[PDB]
Amino acid sequence: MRAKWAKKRMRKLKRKRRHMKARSK
Amino acid sequence: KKITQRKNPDPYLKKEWYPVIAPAHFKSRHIGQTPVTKTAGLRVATDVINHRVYEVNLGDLNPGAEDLNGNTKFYLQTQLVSDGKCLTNFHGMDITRHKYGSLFRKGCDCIDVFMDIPTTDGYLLRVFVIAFTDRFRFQRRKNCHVKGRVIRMMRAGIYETLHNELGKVSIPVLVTKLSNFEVNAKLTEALQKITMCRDVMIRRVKVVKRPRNTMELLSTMHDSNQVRN
Amino acid sequence: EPINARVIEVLGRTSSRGGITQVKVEFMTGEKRQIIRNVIGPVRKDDILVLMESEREARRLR
Amino acid sequence: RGRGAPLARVQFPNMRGEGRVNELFIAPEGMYTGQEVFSGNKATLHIGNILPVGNIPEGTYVCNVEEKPMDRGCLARASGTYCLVVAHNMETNKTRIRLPSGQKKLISSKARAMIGLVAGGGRTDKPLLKAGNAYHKYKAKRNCWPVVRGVAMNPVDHPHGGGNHQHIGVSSCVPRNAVPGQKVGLIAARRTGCSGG
Amino acid sequence: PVKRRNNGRSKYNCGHTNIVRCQNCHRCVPKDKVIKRFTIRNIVDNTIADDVLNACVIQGFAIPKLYNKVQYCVSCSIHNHIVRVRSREDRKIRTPP
Amino acid sequence: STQDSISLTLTLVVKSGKYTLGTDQAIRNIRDGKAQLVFMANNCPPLVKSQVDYLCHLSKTPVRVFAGSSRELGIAVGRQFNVSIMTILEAGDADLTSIL
Amino acid sequence: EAFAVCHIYAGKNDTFIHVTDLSGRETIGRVSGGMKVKRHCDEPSAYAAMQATQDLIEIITDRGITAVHIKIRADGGTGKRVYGGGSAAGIRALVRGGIKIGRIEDSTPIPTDRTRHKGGRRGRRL
Amino acid sequence: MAKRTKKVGLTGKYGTRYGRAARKQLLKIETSQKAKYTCPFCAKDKVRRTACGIWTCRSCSKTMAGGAYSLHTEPANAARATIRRLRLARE
RNA sequence: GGGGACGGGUGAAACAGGAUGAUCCCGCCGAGACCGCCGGCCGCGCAGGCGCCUGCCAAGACCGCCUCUGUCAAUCAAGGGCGAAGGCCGGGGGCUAGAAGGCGAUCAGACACCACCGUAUUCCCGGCCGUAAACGGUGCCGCCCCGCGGCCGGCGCGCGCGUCCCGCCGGCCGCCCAGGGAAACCGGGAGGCUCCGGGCUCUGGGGGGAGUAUGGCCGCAAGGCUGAAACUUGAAGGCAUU
Repeated sequence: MRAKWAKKRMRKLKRKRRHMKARSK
Repeated sequence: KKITQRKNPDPYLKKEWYPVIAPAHFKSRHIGQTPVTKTAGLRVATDVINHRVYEVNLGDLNPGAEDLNGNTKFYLQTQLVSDGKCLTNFHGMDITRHKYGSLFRKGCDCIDVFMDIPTTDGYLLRVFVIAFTDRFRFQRRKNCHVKGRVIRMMRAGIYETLHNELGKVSIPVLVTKLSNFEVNAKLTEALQKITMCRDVMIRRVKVVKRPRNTMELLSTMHDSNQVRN
Repeated sequence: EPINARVIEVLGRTSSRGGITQVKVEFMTGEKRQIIRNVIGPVRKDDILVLMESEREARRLR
Repeated sequence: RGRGAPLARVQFPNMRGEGRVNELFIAPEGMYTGQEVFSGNKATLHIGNILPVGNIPEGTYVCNVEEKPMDRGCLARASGTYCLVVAHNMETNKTRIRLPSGQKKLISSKARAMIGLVAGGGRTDKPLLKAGNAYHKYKAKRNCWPVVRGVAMNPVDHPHGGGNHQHIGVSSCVPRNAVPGQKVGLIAARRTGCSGG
Repeated sequence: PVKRRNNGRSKYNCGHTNIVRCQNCHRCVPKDKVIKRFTIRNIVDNTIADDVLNACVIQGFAIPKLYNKVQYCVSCSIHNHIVRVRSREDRKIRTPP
Repeated sequence: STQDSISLTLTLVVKSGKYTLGTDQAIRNIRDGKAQLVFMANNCPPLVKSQVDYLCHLSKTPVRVFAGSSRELGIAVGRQFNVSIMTILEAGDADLTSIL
Repeated sequence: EAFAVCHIYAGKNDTFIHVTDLSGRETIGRVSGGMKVKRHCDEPSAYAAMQATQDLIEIITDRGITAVHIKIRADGGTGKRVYGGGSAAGIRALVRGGIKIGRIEDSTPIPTDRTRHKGGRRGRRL
Repeated sequence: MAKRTKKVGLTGKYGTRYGRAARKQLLKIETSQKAKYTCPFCAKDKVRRTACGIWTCRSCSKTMAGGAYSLHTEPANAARATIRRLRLARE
């Protein structure tokens, strides 16, 4: 299911950006 | 038995066979003979065959009609062994799988009730009873399903008839009544009055409570044909 | 033991190549039971087959 | 003082003489003051009653079970703990029970047990939270708390002892045949480590 | 393209039905979608039936019939040829073939 | 699986009928032979039950037990308090609570 | 005549023949397709069953079981419910062997509402 | 009212200490321990804990054995039923 | 307890099980799950969903009526409730399957599909969470609209008279003439529409970027809800034909 697997991959990037911001904060 | 009079295979070289006798209600009382190791003295051969459950078709037990009696099996567990012959006591009955599968048909309603019945002999036997609905003799609809009222009335009837017919019965009486099947016929008269039923029969009876010291029952049910009327 | 059993009818050959014919065999030497028996080789009705292991019946069920 | 499970003073009549005798029993949950508790071979299966394990039916939760007949109490005595009757061999006069650990023990059918689950159930679910709450629990028990790790102690005091960094040195696993001052870490460990199941 | 008005299922006036299992695939299928064939075939083969009837020492014996409801998933059923792909017009046609 | 009087008639007695809630007024009513039926509760204390059952025997007064709970006999009478025993002195209608 | 219970069970992976004492508490013969075969694949096959019954027939005759009551069974439970390849062989051998019958019956365990079966909701995806 | 918005209802005493997991667990145990339970005799919600395992109904004046933090524990409720079913079955 | 060498498993295998006697048979014994065949162009519920005995507790449509009220209505931001599964916080439980993991095989490599083992989970209670191809992929309240049948729930018309017939039906449905559409197909509407207007609320405006960025709100988390722009680009897409 490429779209299901693509949503999962955006989620991971969203977490990485959200967590990276906290380290920068 | 081929050990006491014959060499037999190595384990069966020391295993005698003792006959099992069914209760007096049945016209032919020989279910078979049971192999048991000859007593080594640590274990009495009789106590190994003191409790042993058998499954015997009613068609065999009362020979003759197989159209009726053929699809009913009676569980018969020795609760005693006397003069070698292991006298057997009622352990319940069960309709054969062949009959059960035939009864179910699509397009009909199945009504099935269970009822624990107390015995004057101290036994408690669950009675499992079944019913099916039938298309009317001149009915336009293919479907044989009935309405909730009739379903409630059917269920009430099975419980009432079971209590009326078997409310105070004793184990010997219950066996004879089950062999006659009028218990199924008694169900039919009431059930027919509300609606046409494909089949109303006791599928199985289960011995939920058994009195200890069933010696009196073994004498009444098995020992005397006169006591069995 | 070898048994004598003749063909009753020569049914259409299976085997995925059409090689093995289907034949029905009645043990003319005994109870005549017409069990089906698969046959490899050219056959015509009334050709006796001497084998009849009798531990096998052919499958022609579709 | 040192037991989590509540106890119970049950007064029986004196059979030997004319007074009344008082027994101290670990209390099954549900027992109440002014209950009538029957200890006998002919005792009904109600919580609190003490009957021989052969009489007790299979699947029954039992506690304060006797390891051997007339031992007056041994297994299943802590809060919440219970044993269950698994099977009775009436030829060997023995009954299988499952100890709270899970281990299955064949005990004499003669051995007695109190019907029920010991009270105080779910006592360790609450976090101690503070060191102070621990000191209060241990003061009612024995001087075992507070605990200093052996890697904290100097070489003399413990085999784990001490170096420039706090390390166990050799493997913590010790043989079952260690010597009395050498058995200090994981004794006879069949396996170590966190795992599935 | 909606291939079927039924949508492959006979759920009508419903939102959820009992799950069943393909008898070969062991997969969870909605009860309405499952093949649901029924077989009343007897226990022993027709040939063995004559041999067994002669052998039986009880009079009035008849071979017991065996009753089962075979439920197969779409993929399981089409592969073992229980049902078959039908022509656009023949898909609309119903009735046992 | 497998109340016309146990719930509805208790309400009908309350609507029309003389009922006395409580043990104290019940004992005095059995003593005077003024109680039609006595309705105890499962929670009723064992001593106060055995005496109420003895008095009921000398006073030939039927005694039955509610399905359970003094608290749930109160809920049935529409009261907000526990009712260990209720004496019905006059009934509005129907008595299957007696159940023979 | 004399009877026993044959308790034949055939399922995928093997066929089991077990003549008994009519109570089930005692046994006379337990031969299986695997004992008479060399191929794991051919344990459920009819020819392995045919040979295994032949060997079983000799022990039952020695213990003098003249007739038997068949209780043909399939794996049943949460799967199967259909007999295997050798289940007809074990009856055909007795009737050809001349062991009399008189009670052929079905003893497949059938669930009255079952637990869960192994496979997953997408099922055995082979 | 609602002086503590979150589940620091009984755990406000601990303040900013012990970690969220301990305080959450203590909420459930503490609320259960100081709760009033219904006495199986008084039938009044007056049962309160005296010690771990000991519960007394103030009106019924009856002490009963119980779970450390609840008058009745789930394992016990099941056991009473199993013992009742087995007892009724034996007789 | 018996009796005896394999048992399993498969597409064929292999790993585990078995002379401390397995498998197999019967007798029991205990847990936990599940309610089979009846079980459906059946029904019910606001959807999600709903099946042992179904006691007893409140409800809900429908039909019937010369009962009552007298516009008390329709749809709806804001606001509330409910919401499959998976998950989550914390107990209870724990049989069966089984996300993880481990192991056989299979391959060039599978660490995948297929065995076998198995943690979380699956079940119960107390909270979260707020999503599903949550789909009739079709909002709701109306008005009319042609035939041909089926099913279920009431109610009447008759008739010898049967769960028969005929209506009225309230829903669940199949097929379809017109009519509609790009067509597939709908026709109990997707009809009455370029001859375009009953009422109401929501949503879309070529494709990506992007459900991203940022701010908010909500959640314990996982996340959910709201929601761009720079920039890039000639198709993407529907239904049909060969």
